[PDB]
Amino acid sequence: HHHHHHMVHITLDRNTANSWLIISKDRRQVRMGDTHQNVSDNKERFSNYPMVLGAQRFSSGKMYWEVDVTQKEAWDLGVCRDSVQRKGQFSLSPENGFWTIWLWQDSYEAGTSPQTTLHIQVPPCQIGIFVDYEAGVVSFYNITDHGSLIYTFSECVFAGPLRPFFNVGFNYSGGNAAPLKLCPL
Ligand SMILES: c1cnc(N2CC[C@]3(CCOC3)C2)cn1
Repeated sequence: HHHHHHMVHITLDRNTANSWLIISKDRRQVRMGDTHQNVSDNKERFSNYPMVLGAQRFSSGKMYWEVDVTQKEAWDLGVCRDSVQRKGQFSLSPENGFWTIWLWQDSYEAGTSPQTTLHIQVPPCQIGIFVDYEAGVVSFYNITDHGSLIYTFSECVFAGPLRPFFNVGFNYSGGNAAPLKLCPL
């Protein structure tokens, strides 16, 4: 992929974070805290899952960013509609306004309904996310393996502005405390 040149500087939006998340001062890293982080509730916060949005909103063009997933056991990454549900239970699917991939229980899967098995030969430590708004495309790249393709969603129904989407996963095991980190350009 020659997508690096559409690189965008993503930062995380505190106000959208689940109340247990800790976002770094530079708004480039997020991790699960061991408790509620002493913030007020608001209608933007994801209530049920350890999720947060990027601050940036995209309605046109080509955008690319990279995320470090080193030493995590569970996560989900991609993009979503600005209008996604925040409260209660829901599945990560294009029908619900999410275009994502995840790691769960030693398997990589695309967030389709039902989910799709991914075939990755080299477990990734950094993931590249590429959005082509006009083309209706969201693609995922394995930065650890020379930028090899992981998955492409096509014919996407964005149906409004898009936001970068992050889920650090729960830490029931004690093995998933590590952060998600936005990588430098
Ligand atoms: C079915 C449905 N959803 C699944 N996941 C949602 C995202 C995780 C990774 C982070 O925590 C949860 C996996 C897995 N199987």
